[PDB]
Amino acid sequence: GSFVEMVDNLRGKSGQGYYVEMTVGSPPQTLNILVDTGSSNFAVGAAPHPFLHRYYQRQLSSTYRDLRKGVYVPYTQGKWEGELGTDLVSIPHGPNVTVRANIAAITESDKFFINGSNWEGILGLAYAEIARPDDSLEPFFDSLVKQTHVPNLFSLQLCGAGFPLNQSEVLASVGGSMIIGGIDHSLYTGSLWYTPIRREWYYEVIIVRVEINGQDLKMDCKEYNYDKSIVDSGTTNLRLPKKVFEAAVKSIKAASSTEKFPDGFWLGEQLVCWQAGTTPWNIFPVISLYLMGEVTNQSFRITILPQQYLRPVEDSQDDCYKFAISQSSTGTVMGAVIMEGFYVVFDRARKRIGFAVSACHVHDEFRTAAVEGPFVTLDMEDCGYN
Ligand SMILES: CN1C(=N)N[C@@]2(c3cc(-c4cccc(C#N)c4)cs3)CN(C(=O)c3ccccc3)C[C@H]2C1=O
Repeated sequence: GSFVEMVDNLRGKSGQGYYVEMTVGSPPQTLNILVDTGSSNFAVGAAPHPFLHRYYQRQLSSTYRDLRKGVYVPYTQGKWEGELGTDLVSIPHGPNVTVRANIAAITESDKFFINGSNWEGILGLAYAEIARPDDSLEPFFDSLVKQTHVPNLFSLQLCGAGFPLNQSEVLASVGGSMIIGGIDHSLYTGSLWYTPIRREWYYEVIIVRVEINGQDLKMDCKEYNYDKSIVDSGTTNLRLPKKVFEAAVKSIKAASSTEKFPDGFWLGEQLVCWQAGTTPWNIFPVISLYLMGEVTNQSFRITILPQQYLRPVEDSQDDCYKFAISQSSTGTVMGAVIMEGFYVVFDRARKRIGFAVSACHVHDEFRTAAVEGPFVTLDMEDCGYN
């Protein structure tokens, strides 16, 4: 229904991620926490760092419990190393509950913390399977559901501004909403359409068809989910497997052919600028992703605009952007590019993910983002990779 206490509780932008305010310890220590559906650890800065304005101080918390166990989390972009423990955790603009959760106290990190970001930790919302060191470390959401009456579901509305936000603006602006234990009807328009969670590790989904301006990409559907397709709030871009990316970029260049862009723009490296208010949105195509439906032989589609896939950046009074669709060697990643177009319901209780047109998506007077169905699709289980 309505969860007014949790509506507008996020801040940030796609390129830097979105964070929620949380408290750790007794007396409560306030920290800004990155919302990450692509990882399963709750981990906070717990030692001084040049990019941290604050950090978790275990010796000042009376409820802190040392697990006497190390935790190492190397990833593609960087790494962090810490010490496992437990403490009492709350979400001020969240449910009115206090939970004892696992905390990875970060003591050493490489390329993890970001200069100028207003976050000090990460909230891994995915399943116990991918948690580090192993699945025995109960993720935050599992502890919250086990210890309280909070329904096993969360929903995210990530709000892209559609223009650059400076440091004071990104601090004063509402970046979106994280609704813990419910679906807020004010954050979306139209219907919610659900896709099954294929397996509970990452939030894995199955893409069954891809269109660029209604034109079928015409690849074997396994290619779209090779080696997996996941919904990840901790990824800025829409990331596509190498073969899909090459086919998508060729189609997008063909649809936008009235204007020639250098190779560096398509690589996500170079920005493209237009005179204030003159971005030619109409020359760029819409992108539709068809997802497996809940009903046998049934699919639905989510459609995004270049206002989602052209990430706004500051250069001048020019309107500048980076191409936010990139190659992946780890399958499809429906990051902030997708997320910003839609209100996304992570229905863990019914092993499904919901999509509806976001009330905060950026569009123009001619086109809007869309969630439509049903469509008749066959051999959909065959689209999943093994
Ligand atoms: C994409 N992606 C992600 N979803 N989560 C991680 C990080 C995201 C960011 C980060 C920082 C600022 C902004 C944004 C944004 N947008 C993201 C830093 S680290 C954490 N991680 C695991 O812990 C893990 C480890 C092993 C296995 C699975 C997950 C995998 C990392 C990753 O590569």
